[PDB]
Amino acid sequence: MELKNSISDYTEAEFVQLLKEIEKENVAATDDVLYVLLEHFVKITEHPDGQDLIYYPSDNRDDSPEGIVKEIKEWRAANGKPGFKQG
Amino acid sequence: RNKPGKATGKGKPVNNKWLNNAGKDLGSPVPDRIANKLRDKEFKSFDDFRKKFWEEVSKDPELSKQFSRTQNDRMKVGRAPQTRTQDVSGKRQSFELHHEKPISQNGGVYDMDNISVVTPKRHIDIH
Repeated sequence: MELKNSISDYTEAEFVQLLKEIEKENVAATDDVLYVLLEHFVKITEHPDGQDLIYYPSDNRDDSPEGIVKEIKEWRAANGKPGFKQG
Repeated sequence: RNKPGKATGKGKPVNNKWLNNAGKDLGSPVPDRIANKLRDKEFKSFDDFRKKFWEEVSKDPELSKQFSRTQNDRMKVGRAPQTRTQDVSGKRQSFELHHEKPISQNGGVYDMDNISVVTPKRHIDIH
């Protein structure tokens, strides 16, 4: 799961893969690696809620990788920001 | 502190917003249902207690529902749930367990009635 520089280098499927890696590190004994993945998540998405999208998802959307991608897509689209790579 | 001991206390009843008031004064108390699962149990260290504590939260049908799936996964493996970004402080990004009475003064390492859950910011402010 190579950490891309922009959300534009990520296909939706690739971002889902990044989320499952985060879910994997989320159950490790330490947060060292997890926190790096979370920081990257925050940087690329640029969503104002940052990692709350993962730990504190709105109840108006599914608490799952798909729900997180959807909320990111809608927020970035609504703000005229470049979205995921269609691939 | 890092020595073994038995957990005690009754804790307090909580609603569907248990950690809502966690960056308050003394934060959220140990849920009574959680204290029953931990009462009279021997722990190697407070760390061992904290690990079991959060596991019990993930296992409690009423409390786990107040947390997202990823939050529940963390707690299941003994990790404290992550706080909302707004309540973090440096590397401290998860709820912390606080002893009303410090270990030195009166102590009470495994006294669940002396333990509460606070956000990293609250913990720094109370100190």
